[PDB]
Amino acid sequence: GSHMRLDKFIAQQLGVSRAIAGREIRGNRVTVDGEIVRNAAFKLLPEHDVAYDGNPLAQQHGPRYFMLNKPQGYVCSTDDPDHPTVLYFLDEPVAWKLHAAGRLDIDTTGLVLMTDDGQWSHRITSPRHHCEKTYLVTLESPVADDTAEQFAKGVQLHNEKDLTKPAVLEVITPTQVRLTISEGRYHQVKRMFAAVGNHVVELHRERIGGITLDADLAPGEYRPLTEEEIASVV
Ligand SMILES: O=c1ccn([C@@H]2O[C@H](COP(=O)(O)O)[C@@H](O)[C@H]2O)c(=O)[nH]1
Repeated sequence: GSHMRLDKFIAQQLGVSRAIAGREIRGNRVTVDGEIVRNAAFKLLPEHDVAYDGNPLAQQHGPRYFMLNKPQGYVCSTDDPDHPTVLYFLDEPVAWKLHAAGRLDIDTTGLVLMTDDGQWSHRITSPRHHCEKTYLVTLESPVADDTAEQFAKGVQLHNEKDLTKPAVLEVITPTQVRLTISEGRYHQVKRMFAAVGNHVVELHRERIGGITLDADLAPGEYRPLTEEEIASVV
């Protein structure tokens, strides 16, 4: 249903104040659907076609953010053509414009922030940026008692130069543990338990920075992000 005041739009598009945008409007210099609009409060709907001094001001759709609970057997990109993308779950216009701010492997489930906001996304995904992801990891063999520390100090991924930046591991059950990592390498958790001689059976992402997965968002389900959620991300 997204829409906005015509002035607020001319404002954003021109890099001027809404107060001045309003002015330019009464100056008979703003057009909608090929007609002169002198009202600053005009309700600008997507199907409209705005123009400034004859020049068409491309309607840059507002940005969207969504919380998804990724189910198994689906991927977060089209890089692979053997599995359907998680887009099969987003009933939204031009959904294809959305990208996962942090992809989840085909059989990993949990919080996946679908967004078409490049700036926002990058700040969450940059390899240089400290962002905390917290997973619920199910293990083949009871977590080794000395694993805990090993993760805090750090482990060396098989054939990797550096060490995994300190991670805190909590023990829910002998074989189920919650893991928090501020990094984001490729298949990092799986390989981490690899180094310490264990195997990841299941893997669920609960948190990304300041956004946590709702307790009642069934896998496959999603929902727009809350104003606070956007601003708080990390
Ligand atoms: O510590 C981590 C973080 C992520 N992943 C998994 O690795 C993936 C990233 O690779 P890709 O989804 O871009 O192919 C995440 O999707 C998730 O399933 C892990 O095994 N360990």
